[PDB]
Amino acid sequence: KVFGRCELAAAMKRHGLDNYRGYSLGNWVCAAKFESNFNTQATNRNTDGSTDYGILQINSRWWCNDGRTPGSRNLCNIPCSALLSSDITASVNCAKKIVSDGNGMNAWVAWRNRCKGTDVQAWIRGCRL
Ligand SMILES: [Cl-]
Repeated sequence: KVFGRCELAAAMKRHGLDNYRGYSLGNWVCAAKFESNFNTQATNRNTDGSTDYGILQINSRWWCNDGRTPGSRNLCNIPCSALLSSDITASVNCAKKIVSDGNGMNAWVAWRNRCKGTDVQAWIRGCRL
């Protein structure tokens, strides 16, 4: 599923991401835009052989099991395919664990490079929330 900007904002808010660990909703929408272009089915392979999955590009090296990343962990306790669902619940629940691990949203490279320090409120502008 390819979300609309405001559609995704409302889904994330309903799932408890607004101001989660101090990160306003606009940060999460911005991250999703540049990680996946709002596409729940996005996948990308990394150099080390791990793969990033879903709307927030969660890495199989640490967070999910895809059966093909030897010596990796599965900290969210889920198959990586669950992160590709049109229902964003699994992605959000796993993102909450990631952002709580000490490094905040800096875990997301596109957030650090393209959202951090910008006017992220612009990403939820005009939305009915
Ligand atoms: Cl933080």
